[PDB]
Amino acid sequence: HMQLVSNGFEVNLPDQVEVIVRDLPDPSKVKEERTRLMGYWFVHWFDGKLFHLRIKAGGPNVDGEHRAIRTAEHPWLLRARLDDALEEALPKYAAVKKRPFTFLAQKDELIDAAATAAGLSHRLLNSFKVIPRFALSPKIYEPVDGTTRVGVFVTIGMRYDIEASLRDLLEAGIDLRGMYVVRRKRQPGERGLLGRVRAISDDMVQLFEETDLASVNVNDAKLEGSKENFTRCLSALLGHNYKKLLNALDDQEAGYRTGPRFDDAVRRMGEFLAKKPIRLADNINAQVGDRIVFSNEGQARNVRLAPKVEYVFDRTGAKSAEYAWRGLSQFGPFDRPSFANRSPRILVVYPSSTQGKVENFLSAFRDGMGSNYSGFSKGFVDLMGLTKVEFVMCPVEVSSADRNGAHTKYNSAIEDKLAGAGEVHAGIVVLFEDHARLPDDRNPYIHTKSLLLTLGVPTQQVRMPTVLLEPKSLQYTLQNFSIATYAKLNGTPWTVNHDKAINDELVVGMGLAELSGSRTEKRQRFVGITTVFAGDGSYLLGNVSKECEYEGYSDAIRESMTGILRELKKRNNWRPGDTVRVVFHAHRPLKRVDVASIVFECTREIGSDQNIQMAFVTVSHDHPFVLIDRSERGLEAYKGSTARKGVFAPPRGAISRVGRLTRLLAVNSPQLIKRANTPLPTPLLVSLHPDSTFKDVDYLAEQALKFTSLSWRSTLPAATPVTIFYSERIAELLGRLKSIPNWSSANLNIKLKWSRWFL
RNA sequence: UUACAACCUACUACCUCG
DNA sequence: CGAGGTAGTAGGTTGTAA
Ligand SMILES: [Mg+2]
Repeated sequence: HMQLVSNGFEVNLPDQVEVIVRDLPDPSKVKEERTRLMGYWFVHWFDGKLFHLRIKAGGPNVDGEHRAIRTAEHPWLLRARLDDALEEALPKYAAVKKRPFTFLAQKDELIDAAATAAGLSHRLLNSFKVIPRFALSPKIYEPVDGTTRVGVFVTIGMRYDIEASLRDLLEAGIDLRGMYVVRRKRQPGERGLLGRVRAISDDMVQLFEETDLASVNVNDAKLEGSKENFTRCLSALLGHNYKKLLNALDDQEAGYRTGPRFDDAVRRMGEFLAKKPIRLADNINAQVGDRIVFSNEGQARNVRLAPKVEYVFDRTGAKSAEYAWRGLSQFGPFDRPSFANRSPRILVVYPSSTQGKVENFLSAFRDGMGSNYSGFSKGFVDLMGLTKVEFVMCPVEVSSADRNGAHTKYNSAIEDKLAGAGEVHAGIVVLFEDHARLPDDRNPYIHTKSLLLTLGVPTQQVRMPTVLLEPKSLQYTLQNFSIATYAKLNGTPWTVNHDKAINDELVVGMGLAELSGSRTEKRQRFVGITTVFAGDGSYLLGNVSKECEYEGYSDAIRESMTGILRELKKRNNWRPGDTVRVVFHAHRPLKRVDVASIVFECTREIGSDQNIQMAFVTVSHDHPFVLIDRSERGLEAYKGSTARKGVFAPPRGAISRVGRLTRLLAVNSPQLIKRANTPLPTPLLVSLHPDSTFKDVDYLAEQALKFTSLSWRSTLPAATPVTIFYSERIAELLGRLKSIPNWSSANLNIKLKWSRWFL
C-alpha cells in the first residue's frame, strides 16, 4: 500500500549520553548494584559490562571509566531507560506490568457501561470488571538500512477480572464446582493458580487439581478472569438477560478495538506523552515525535503490496483462481487427472441412535445439498471428479451418558466390522459432544484415530452438533470436511503459485505441541516436521514426520534436510552450477549453533558442484506492531449495511519493513474480517536469522503468505504457514497417540505416506 | 473433534550475551 | 547460571464461512 500508519511514535533522543562503565563478568551482582544505586543512577548490564547513567545529583558514587555512548550506535541503552521513564512520565497510572509499562484506564469500566446500555442490573455485577489496558513498548527499528531509531509502540487490550468474594458467589447460588481459582495477591515469583473448587465449607475453599496446598482461605483466593468463569457466573446471575450483556459488551470493546477507534486512541496516547518532554535524567530529555509510518518517501523503501496468491489447479497454470472454493468448484482438484482411487470405500462409525442424522449428513456430503445451498450444491463425488463413494456403515451401541466405556465400544465395533469387510480407504467417525473432551485414556476421538491410523486408514471425525448444523452453516462445513477428506485419501486439492527462479527449493517447518491431562500437571513437549518443495510453477507438499520426541529436535531438522536434499539431487539431477535454496520456518528462532551445524551438514551433503542458499525464519503472532491503512473504508458487514467491517485494515499481502532482518505481513484483509465489531487485525512479524546465507526477507514474507493459502483444512487461509501449522497438528496428534494402548506409527510412512492424515 | 476468526485467562519458556 | 529482550502454548466462549 502507499502509506501504512503504525501504532508507534518517534522518540527524539539526545544524540549521546555520558555514562560510567565497569567490567562485571558475573551478572548476578547486578541486582545488588541496581538497588544500592536506586534513584541516583540508571544501570544496565550488556556484554559483560555494567553501564551507569546518572539520573540525578548526589548519592553513592560509582567507579569505572567515563564513556560517551552515541545513541545512533547503541540504541539499547536509552531503549531500556525509556521503559522506566515512560512509567515515570505517567505517575497517576500504576504499572500492572513493567517492560513494557502496562497500565489500566483510570475510569473506563465496560461491564458497567454495557449493563447501562443494555438496561441491566444485578447487585454483584459491579464486582465483574473489564478495564482497558494499554502498554507502551519502546522498540528499535530502522527506517532506512543502517540507520536506527527508537519508537514507542502503543497496544490496547482488556483486563477481565472477577473481584467478587467466593462466599458471595456461592451465596447468590452459582455453582463454583470445578472453577479455577487464583491468589488475590501474588508475591515475587509466587504462583497465581491454586487449583479448582471442590467445596466451600467454613471460611475455606477445598481444592482439587491443587498446585501446592489442598485448601486456601476464601479471602486469599478469587476466580480467574477467564471467559469460562465470566459466562458461568453471569449466565447464572442474569439468566436470559445474559445475552443482552454479552452483545452490549461486544459493542463496548469495538469502541476501543476497530481501526478508526484504535487509531484515535493511539493518537490520544501520543498527544498525552508529547505534551511534556519525557525526562531520561536530571538534565536530559526525550520527546515523543510524529507517528511512524511505513512509506517509500525520501529514499526510504519501507512498504510493498505482494501480488494476490493464486490458487492453482493444474500442473501448468491455465487454471488459477483468487479463492480456493471458487477455483475448486470450477476446475476440480489439482491432481484430478492422476488421482488413483475413483471409488473410495469409507467406513462410517457412529452411535446407533444417530443413524437418521448421520444418513442425512452423509447424503449432503456425498451427493450435495442441491441448488438452494450454492456453497455446496454438487457433493463430494462431483466436486472431486470421483466415480462414486461406498459407505460401510458401522453403528456403535453407545450412549452419550457413558463416560467410561465409550472408547471401548467404538473400537470393538470397528474391529468387528473391518474383520468381515474388505479394504477401507478412510473413515468418518461421528462423536457425541459429551465424549469429545473426555480424558485420553477414555476418549473415543483419540482411540478411534489411533486404531484406524495403526491400520493405515485416515479418519475425518465430526461431532454431533456439527452433523446437526442448520443448512446455511452446513454448506461451509461440508466444503472444509470435503477438502480434508480428499487430502486424507492422498489427493492434492490445490497448490499455490510460485515463480520459477532457482533450480529447486525446499521449505521445512517445525511445530510444537505441549500436552498434559490437566492444567496442574507439567506439559510435555512434542514436535512435528512438514516439508514443501517448489514444483513447476507451484508449491507441493512433501512428506511429514512420524517421530515426535522433542529431545534432539535440531538433529531431526538436520536429518530431514540432509535426507531430502540427497533424494532431491538424485531425482532432479542437478547440474554443476545450479542453486538450491533451503528455508526453515518456526514460531521461534533457532540457536546460532544449530544453524551452524544444519548449514554445515546441508552444504557437505549437496557437495561442491552446486551453490546452496539457506534461510532460517521466525514467524511471530504476538508482538507490539499494528498497521493501519487510513485509505481503507472497509466493507459493508453484510448486504445493505451502514455498518462497516475491516475499516482501516491493510490489504492482504502488505509487507512493511521494520529493520534489515524484519518485516510485517498483513494477512487479514477486510474481505477476511468476520464482522463489524472484529478488531483491527494485527500483522505477522517475519524475522530472518542473522546467520542465514539467503538474505531476502521480502521474498521470505511473501512465501510465508503463500503458505497460509496452502492449508487443506479449510477453504479459508490458515493463521500461520502450513510448514508450522501442519507440524503443530502432527505434534499434538502423535504426542497424544504415544500414550494410547495398541497405537503404532508403523503405517504412517507406508499406507499413509501420501495421506494428509493430520488435517 | 468441519473450520476460520476474535478475545481472555493461565502457564511459563525461548533466544542472545557473559 | 543470570541479565536482558522477547513472546510462546493451552484451553475456554462467541460469531461467521474471502
Ligand atoms: Mg481435521
